[PDB]
Amino acid sequence: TEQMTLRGTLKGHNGWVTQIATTPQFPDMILSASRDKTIIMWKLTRDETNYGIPQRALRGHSHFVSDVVISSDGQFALSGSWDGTLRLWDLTTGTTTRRFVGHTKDVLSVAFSSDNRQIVSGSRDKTIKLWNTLGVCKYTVQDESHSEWVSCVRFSPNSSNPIIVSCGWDKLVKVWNLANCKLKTNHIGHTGYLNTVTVSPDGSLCASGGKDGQAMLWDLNEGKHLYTLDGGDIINALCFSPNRYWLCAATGPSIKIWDLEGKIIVDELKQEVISTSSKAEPPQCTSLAWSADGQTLFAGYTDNLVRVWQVTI
Amino acid sequence: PVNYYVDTAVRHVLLRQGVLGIKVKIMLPWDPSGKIGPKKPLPDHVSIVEPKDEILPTTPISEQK
Repeated sequence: TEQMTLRGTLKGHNGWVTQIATTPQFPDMILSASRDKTIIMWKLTRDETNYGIPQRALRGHSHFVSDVVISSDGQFALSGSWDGTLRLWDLTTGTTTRRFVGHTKDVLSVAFSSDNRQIVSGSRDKTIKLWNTLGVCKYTVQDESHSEWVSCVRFSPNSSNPIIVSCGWDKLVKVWNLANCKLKTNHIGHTGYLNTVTVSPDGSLCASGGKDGQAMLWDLNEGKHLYTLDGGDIINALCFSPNRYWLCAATGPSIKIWDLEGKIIVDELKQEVISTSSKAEPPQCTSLAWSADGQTLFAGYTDNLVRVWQVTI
Repeated sequence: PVNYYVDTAVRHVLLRQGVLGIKVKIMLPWDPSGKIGPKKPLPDHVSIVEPKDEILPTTPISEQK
C-alpha cells in the first residue's frame, strides 16, 4: 500500500501556526494563519534549496487569527480573530474590502457557503451567526444553540441538501437547515469537549473529535451513527482526502491516516528527536491541508513551522 | 477600598472640666444592589462557580427534531 515521505519545511513565522488554506485555481500558492497576528501568503517552488518563500503578509487583526478560508475563484480570503472581528481580504492588493462586526467576545471558526454568496461563524459568545457578503448580519440562533463555546461550524459541499454542521464544548454535534434557520438533529456520544468537525467531498459523512482521543463517524442524510476509531491521546484537526476513501487526523505530536475500506491505519507520521528535559518533548501538530492534487500534505506546528509530506510507492 | 467600605465621623462634647473628643468608624457590608452598602467587591475576594448536573456514562445515540 502507499506510504508518506518528508519533502521540506517553511520558516517565516513568529507564533504557533493556527490554520492552512488552499485552492485548485493556483497550485503554486498556499495561505496560513498564526498567533503572531498575521496571515502569510507563500510562493511555493520546486527548487532544491528550500520549498517556498513568504510572498506577502496581511496585518490588520489586533490579536491571534483563529481560522482562514479562500473563495472558489482564488481572488479573495476570509478570516476570524480573538479580537472578535471578521474580515474579507483582496489577495491581489493585500487589503480588506469589508469588515464584519456584531460578536461581543472572541471568534473560533468561519466558513463560506458552497456558492460563495453567504458567510457563517462561531464563537466563545455561544451564538452561531449568518452574514451577507455586503457585511450585514441576517440571523442569530440564540436559545437553541450550544450551552458552552461553539468550537466549529461547516457547510455541506453538495447543493441538493443545504445544511450546516457544528460541534461545541457542551460535547454535542448538531445539524441545522439553512433556509428554515432551525436545528434538525442532535448527536450524543463523546465524553470530552470537541475541537473539530469535517464532511466528505461527496456530501455523505461527518467526522468529529477532541480531548477523548476518539474519531466518530455520522451520517448527514440518513441521520444515524457509524463506527468509532480510537485515535490516541487527543484530536486537534481532521480531514478527508479529495480522491481516496481516507480519513486523516492530527493527534498530539503525530499525524495519522485510516483506510476506511476495512478500517485500518495506513501509516503514522513522526518527528526526529530533539532531547528535552521535560514532558511533551516534541512540538504538537495543530492543522492539516491536502493539496488540490491529493498527492501532497501540508501540516502546521507549535514550533512555528509548516512541514510538507509526499505520497510514495 | 477605604474610600467606599468605611464610614467615619468625629465630634466634640463640652463638660464642666473641658472638651472630650469622640471618633466613630463603621465597616459596611457588600450589597450587590439595595443601597445598604457598596456594589463593588473587595479586591482580593475571588469566588468560584460550582459545577452541576453532569452524567459520567455515555453511549452513542442520535435525536431528530
